[PDB]
Amino acid sequence: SELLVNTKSGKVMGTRVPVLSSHISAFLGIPFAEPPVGNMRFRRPEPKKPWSGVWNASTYPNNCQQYVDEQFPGFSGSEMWNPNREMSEDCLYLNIWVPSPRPKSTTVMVWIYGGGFYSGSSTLDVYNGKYLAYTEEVVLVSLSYRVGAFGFLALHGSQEAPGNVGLLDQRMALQWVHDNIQFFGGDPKTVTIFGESAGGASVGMHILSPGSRDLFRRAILQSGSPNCPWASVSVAEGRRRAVELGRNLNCNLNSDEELIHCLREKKPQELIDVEWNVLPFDSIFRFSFVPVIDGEFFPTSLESMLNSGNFKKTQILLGVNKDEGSFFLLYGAPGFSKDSESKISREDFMSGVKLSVPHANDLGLDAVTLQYTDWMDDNNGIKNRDGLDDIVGDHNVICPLMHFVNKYTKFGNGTYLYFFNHRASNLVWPEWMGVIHGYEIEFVFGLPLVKELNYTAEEEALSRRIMHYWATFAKTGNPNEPHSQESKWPLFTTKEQKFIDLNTEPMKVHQRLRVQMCVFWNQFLPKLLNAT
Amino acid sequence: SELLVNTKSGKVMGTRVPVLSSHISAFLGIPFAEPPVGNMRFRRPEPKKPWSGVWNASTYPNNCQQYVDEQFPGFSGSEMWNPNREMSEDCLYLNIWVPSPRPKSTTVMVWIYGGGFYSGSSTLDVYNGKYLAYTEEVVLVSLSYRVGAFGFLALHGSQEAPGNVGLLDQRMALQWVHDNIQFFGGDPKTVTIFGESAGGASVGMHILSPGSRDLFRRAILQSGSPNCPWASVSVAEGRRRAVELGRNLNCNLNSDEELIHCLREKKPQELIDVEWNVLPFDSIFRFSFVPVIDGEFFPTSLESMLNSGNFKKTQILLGVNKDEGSFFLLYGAPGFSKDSESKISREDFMSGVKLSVPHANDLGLDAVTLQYTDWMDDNNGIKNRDGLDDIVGDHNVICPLMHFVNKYTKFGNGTYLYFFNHRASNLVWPEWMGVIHGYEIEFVFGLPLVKELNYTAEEEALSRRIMHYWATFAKTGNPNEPHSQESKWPLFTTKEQKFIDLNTEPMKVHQRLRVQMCVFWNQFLPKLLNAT
Ligand SMILES: COc1cc(CNC(=O)CCCCCCNc2c3c(nc4cc(Cl)ccc24)C[C@H]2C=C(C)C[C@@H]3C2)ccc1O
Ligand SMILES: COc1cc(CNC(=O)CCCCCCNc2c3c(nc4cc(Cl)ccc24)C[C@H]2C=C(C)C[C@@H]3C2)ccc1O
Repeated sequence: SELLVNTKSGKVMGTRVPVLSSHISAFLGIPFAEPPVGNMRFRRPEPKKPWSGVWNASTYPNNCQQYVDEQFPGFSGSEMWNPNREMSEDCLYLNIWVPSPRPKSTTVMVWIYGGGFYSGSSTLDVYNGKYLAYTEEVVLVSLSYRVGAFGFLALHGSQEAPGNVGLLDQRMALQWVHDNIQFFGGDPKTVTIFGESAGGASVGMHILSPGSRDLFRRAILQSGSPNCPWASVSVAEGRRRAVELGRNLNCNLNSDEELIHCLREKKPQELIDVEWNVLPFDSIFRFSFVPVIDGEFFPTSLESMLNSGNFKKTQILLGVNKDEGSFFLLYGAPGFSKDSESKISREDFMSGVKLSVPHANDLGLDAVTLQYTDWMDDNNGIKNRDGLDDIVGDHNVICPLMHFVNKYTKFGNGTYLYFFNHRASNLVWPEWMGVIHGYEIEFVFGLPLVKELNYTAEEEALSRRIMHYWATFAKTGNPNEPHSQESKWPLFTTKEQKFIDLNTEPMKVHQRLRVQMCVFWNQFLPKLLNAT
Repeated sequence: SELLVNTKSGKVMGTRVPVLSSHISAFLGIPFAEPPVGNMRFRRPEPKKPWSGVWNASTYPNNCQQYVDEQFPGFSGSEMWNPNREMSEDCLYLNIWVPSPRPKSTTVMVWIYGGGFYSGSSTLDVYNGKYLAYTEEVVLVSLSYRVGAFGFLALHGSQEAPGNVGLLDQRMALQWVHDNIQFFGGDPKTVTIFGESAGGASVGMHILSPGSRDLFRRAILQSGSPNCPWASVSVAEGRRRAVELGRNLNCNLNSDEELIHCLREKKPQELIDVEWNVLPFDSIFRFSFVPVIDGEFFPTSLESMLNSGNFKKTQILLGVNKDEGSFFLLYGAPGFSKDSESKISREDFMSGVKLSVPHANDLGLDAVTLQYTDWMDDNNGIKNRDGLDDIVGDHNVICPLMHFVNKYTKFGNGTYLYFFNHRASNLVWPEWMGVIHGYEIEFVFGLPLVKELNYTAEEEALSRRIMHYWATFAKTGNPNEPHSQESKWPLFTTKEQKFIDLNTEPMKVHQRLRVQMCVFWNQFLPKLLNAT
């Protein structure tokens, strides 16, 4: 009845789940695409053919095939991001949480997981949608999409491995929401897509792509934007990395058809095992198989589309965390450790900036170094560590996003910008990592509202504020409730460039988020590298 | 008797001058060279031929031919720098102040005036040597040398206008001191040369030049150093500017001999009137006729001599003023005024950096701008004004001197570094100009001891401390009197890089004078300009 829904593709049976003191409806693992397996590996997705009978949607689906982190086995701080279900190429499913009783036609939010386009799962604990759907009375969807070579191997000109098929996976789930969410009590005219990291970049890519714009109303971008340096490659570089993946696996490289035929014969773990080997440089915050600027999903270069206003004009809400860089330094740069303060020598600092800006020449590396070194105190291990942290986060997340913010606001219909700088009281990662890449998500999804997770009362109130900002923005295009007496999150404007902090303290309005370093990263350094 | 002195060139009769409550002997206007007139214009100096009878040395000599500032007619702040005697090409004379009674063989200090190599006189009120000679019981000499085209027209390969002849004028006065100062009670084995601005660059150039090294014992450099970007040119640029001087005056330009012959026919003021026209760029802190890197007075490039230790190894004392740049901005940059606070617009700020770094490409101008602009507050007219002030002083005086200081200290026998930042109580220049280029000289020469000049008691104390540091350094190679109870000015070392402030407060020791900006000016910007 409430749990039995007839969709355009067939019937689905959800399940009644507890949430806090109440209950909500959950429809877990609904298929939206044909399994992209066998001869369909690397191909564009195809709509799921209708089924007879009742699809049992009481259970999370498989996760897509991906690299699995084993750096800290058993450590909750890293395991919380690993697949918590069996991995399978049969992984194109979505999950829906619907308030009980079913609303008539309420706001829809569609979550797009991040993970550098090489990892991510819709089924992670931290993406459990019941708290946001319950508390804010929205219909919450989480989609999935192929990652790694399965989603983004790009042999442009081939229609068997064209590239971007993971983005087309996301679009197909959006098309499914457009076509079916009304049967779950959602309004298909009021859909907000939101995501973090590669999911935030993805959200911005759908803003850019003509083939995506009519499938959602407005957008939220968390710690990611479509113009980030790690988020796309040229057709030439995607082709180089695909050929190099074949070479690592002794594939016939004579032609696209032969290379593709060889790669379709490999077991999924065989591709994953060599995935990192195709990167052109020793680097951090760089991923092998990512969206390709192809002329079809993206009509022209991202910058030209941004300059001409060739993108969906709507309202956006977006922001960054204080220490986006620490996670990537922990995993890939010398001198960093989970169990120490990680004071960074001068030698390791220099090694770090080379890894963080792998595409720079020697003059470029000197410019970065000078911009972030205190030459009154250059042997300070704390300042060297924090300076590397700022380099990674500024270059890869904050300044690309601020470039997007400024370009979008010229043509958009409303921008709201945040800076999340709260370090959770129960964080299991050490102090030096600060406010980590990914660790705003738990507040967005209302995990502080769960008593046994041991957040403070102030953190529950912060999560509730953030959920209400997100859902109110999704409903109306404005995170603020009218006639309310709390402080108002102001519009970001071209002239005043205002943003807010998100933390447990009363709201402060600031202007020009990290403007000094982002002039360096968005204007001077690109000019220097283009001139040298 | 006391006033009658027989020198190797002939007898001189000095004069008894009052000084504070006492008297000392002055020998004013002694010739040390043949008049460099007629066919000797642009030529190396020749020793003064011996004369019969008594040279009346009771009167200041003429000043050399030079551009005369008429920007603020009658204003004491600018006219204190103008020739206070008749100008003449017959100007190669020196002045001596001798304690009374005549010492047996005491320390000698020789003053070399600055003025951009285009102006300067030994006879200015602020260079009056009687206060320092009386108070510190030294024999004080001030020399003269040809400036502008008359001293530094350079047509390399010609022996008629070889270049650097003003530096040879200085050398010949030093040779005269070496041969004759014993007859005035001075010890030719304890001669300190000191100078400000171009005089300070000159001092450093005598340290470098083999033909100068044996004519003095140690050296003091004030707000100038031999490697300053304004202090020398290549033989090719020197030749180009000499040929452009001829073109401005309708000279035959077919050979050195005809060009030189044409220029020797001109009245002195005809050369002066077109002097500034030969500069390659619109600029500030750039001067037309300066030393040439010639392979003779300087064996190789100044940077290679500094790197190899090819210079005199002795003790040096040197330093800079807090606002070296303001005088040059007042006279040559848009938005600056003697009679206003000179808040600088963004447009005028950008005009100023182009004038301040005239040799930079657009990439280099962007680099300077970013290094000195607060992009949270870029329309702040005070920050824009002070930033341009810092650019001029850092680029032209402070960071060249710090490069010299660090290179020299690797090989020398003792370095003492100061930062003069006292703004005089009776300054006639506006407050935005701060601590001006040239305005430590009056403290070095003891003017605050003259009650009529209306300095404070603390400024008299400051002048007495500085005169004692300078003379004790001249005497011993160390500004400090060991066994005394005063705060000790420490050696500058390669590792610790210590320096003191000079002002009316108790002594503060600091380290790494303006190290952050000087890394930009001495390492990064030249590498950027060399790549592009
Ligand atoms: C070849 O280069 C390297 C490759 C690797 C392989 N390992 C990795 O890239 C990182 C391990 C896989 C992802 C770890 C779990 N994912 C996390 C994620 C996030 N934040 C994390 C924060 C911390 Cl402190 C720890 C893990 C986070 C936030 C989101 C973004 C990403 C990219 C993955 C995932 C979701 C390690 C070192 C290297 O030098
Ligand atoms: C080619 O560019 C320009 C050229 C000129 C030509 N005029 C000048 O450069 C100024 C002419 C000399 C007038 C000042 C010389 N005296 C000063 C001197 C010093 N400090 C001064 C400080 C102030 Cl506030 C005022 C004068 C000072 C310190 C010493 C150093 C110099 C260069 C000359 C003299 C001694 C004017 C505007 C321009 O844009």
